[PDB]
Amino acid sequence: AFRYRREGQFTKFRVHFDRSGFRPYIDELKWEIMDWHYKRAMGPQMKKTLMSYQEGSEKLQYMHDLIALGTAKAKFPHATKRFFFVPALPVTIPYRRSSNPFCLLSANKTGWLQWSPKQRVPFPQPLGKRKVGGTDPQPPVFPK
Amino acid sequence: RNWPRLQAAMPEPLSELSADSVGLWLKAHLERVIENQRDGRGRLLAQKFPLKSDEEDLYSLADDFIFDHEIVDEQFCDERLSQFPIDKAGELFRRVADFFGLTKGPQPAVNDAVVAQFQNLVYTLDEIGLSNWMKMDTREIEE
Amino acid sequence: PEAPPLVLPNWQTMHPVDMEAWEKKQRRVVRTRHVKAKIIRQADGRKLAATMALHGRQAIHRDAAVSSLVSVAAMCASNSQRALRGELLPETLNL
Amino acid sequence: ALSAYSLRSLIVTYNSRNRSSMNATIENLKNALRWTSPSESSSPSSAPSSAPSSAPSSSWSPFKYKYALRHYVFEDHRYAFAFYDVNSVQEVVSAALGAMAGETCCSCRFSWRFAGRPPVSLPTPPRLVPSSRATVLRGHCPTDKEFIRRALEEEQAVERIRKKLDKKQLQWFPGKTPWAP
Amino acid sequence: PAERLHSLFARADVLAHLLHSRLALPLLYPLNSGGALTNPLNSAASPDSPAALNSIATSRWKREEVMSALATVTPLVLAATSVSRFLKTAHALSYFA
RNA sequence: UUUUUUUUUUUUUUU
Repeated sequence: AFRYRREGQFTKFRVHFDRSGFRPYIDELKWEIMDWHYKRAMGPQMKKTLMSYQEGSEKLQYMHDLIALGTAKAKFPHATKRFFFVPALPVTIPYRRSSNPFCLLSANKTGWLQWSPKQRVPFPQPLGKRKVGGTDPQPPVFPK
Repeated sequence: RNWPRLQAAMPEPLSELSADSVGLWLKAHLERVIENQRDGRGRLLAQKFPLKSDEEDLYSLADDFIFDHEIVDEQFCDERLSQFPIDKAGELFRRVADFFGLTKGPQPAVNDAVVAQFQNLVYTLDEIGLSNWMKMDTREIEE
Repeated sequence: PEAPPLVLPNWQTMHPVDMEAWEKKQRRVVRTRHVKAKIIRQADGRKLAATMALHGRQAIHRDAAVSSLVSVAAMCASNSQRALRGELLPETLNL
Repeated sequence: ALSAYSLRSLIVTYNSRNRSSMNATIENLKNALRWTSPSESSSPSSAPSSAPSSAPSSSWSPFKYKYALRHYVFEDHRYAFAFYDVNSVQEVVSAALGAMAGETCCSCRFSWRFAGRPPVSLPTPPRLVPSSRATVLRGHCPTDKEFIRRALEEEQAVERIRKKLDKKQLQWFPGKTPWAP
Repeated sequence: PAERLHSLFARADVLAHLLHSRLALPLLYPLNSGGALTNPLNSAASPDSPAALNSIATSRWKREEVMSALATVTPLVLAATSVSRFLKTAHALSYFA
């Protein structure tokens, strides 16, 4: 008699959805699939605008610090770099502020997260020759 | 040529016999093993590594003391090929060490902490691959 | 006590997470549902004792020796074997 | 009294949706051990909880008379751990939560105990005269076996009571009773 | 032989058998696939200015490694021919009628 | 169990 091979049979055909240990998955995917498109369309656009004006970019940041804190804590001489701007995007997923000390987002004190400029392992890996929907801005053309 | 040397470190009951007495039982025991060797094929030809140069082979070392009777235990094979029980390592060691040392012979009369420490050596060897050596005879590593 | 065996697992002898492939690496079925048969006590010699008790009843009205009659009383004065199943204890004692 | 409480046991459970993710948690938890102040680190016991599965059904291409079907299997994994005599709460709770990796949630279950009147009796025994007229294994729990047996029996009792009461209050259309209106 | 068996034969043997640190590691630890890449620092390895900070000598200095590996392969055979064999004797004799 | 019982069997579990 195969015992391990038949595991989970009882909770497959003789169990209710509301009377089982299985949790729903559609709820998480609802807010996850939508956020992927936001980072793709607004990703390159944000970086292009930041790099549009190479010089004189740090002047705006320096003046802003004189109004919030008054005294420039990060002040440095002309012979030292001020900072490096990193293209970040806002958070759209309504995550709950859990009390997990080992979490990566529970201790977030700002509404902006870094964006990877290059990725070698695409998350939406297709199972075949099919492409990803919404990744063809230019309309198609037929030989006619 | 070996009975006199083993007359010291042995139990009292198993020491009064002479050399000739042991030979009578040994002679008949070997014949039975060879005759019975003619689910027993998984531990006879699969584990033995032929060389063509070895004129003789050892006895009663790893796998020579089995197949004494016409039929052998069924569950015995499951504990050698499928998986060797490592949890009972300490239990077997204490049950074999007491045979040589009865606490009244040449050996000391105090032995209690040996079983506790011997168990640790078995677990440490498990990471190295001690479990693998149980299934496959220790012949490939030597050569 | 009513629980001699105390089987507790450990870290070195724990089943792997992928238990489906474990069954495929065995010659025959080993693990099985919890099925253990208990031992049922038989008469434990009480069946033979009942037959022997009837013999002493017949050896009362024979006018035998006093020494031989002492054995009849000992059997009738039992407290853990004869019990009170049949209504013969008071009848034999009265006779 | 609050100061008289003590964590009797802490059942730690896991729920992983992948085989690789569950294996990573086991290795992470083991690495956190063998590093505490006491000689022997806390070694919890293992208790697998099977592997539930689910697979709905749907008709299969549209405009067909139901000649073929396509199923979508959704497997799952579970794991449970047991604790006894958790003297250090910081070295156990932090280690369990820090061993997570990926989408692998957890569900703890605390168990406290309060002591009653401390038995204090049996003073120095009387005396007169005639009138003349260690052994700790590597991968094993350091706690005594007697304590585990006493605590284990309690867990089995609560589970039986909860199942019996839950079955009683389980009927369709809650709040409906016979010939009530 | 009472003071040399209690905690000498069943304890000291564990220390000699605790070679997992050198056995678990790869055979070529100081040399990998990326061994000829830009891994060395150009500012501290090219001009050979330092003497102890860096040392590029793991390509031909296998004599030390060869001797170290040789001493770790002999004890392994002894454990399998003394420990594994000894355990098999008890297991086989446990079902002798 | 000679003061003992007074009886049909299921599709996850004594890890």
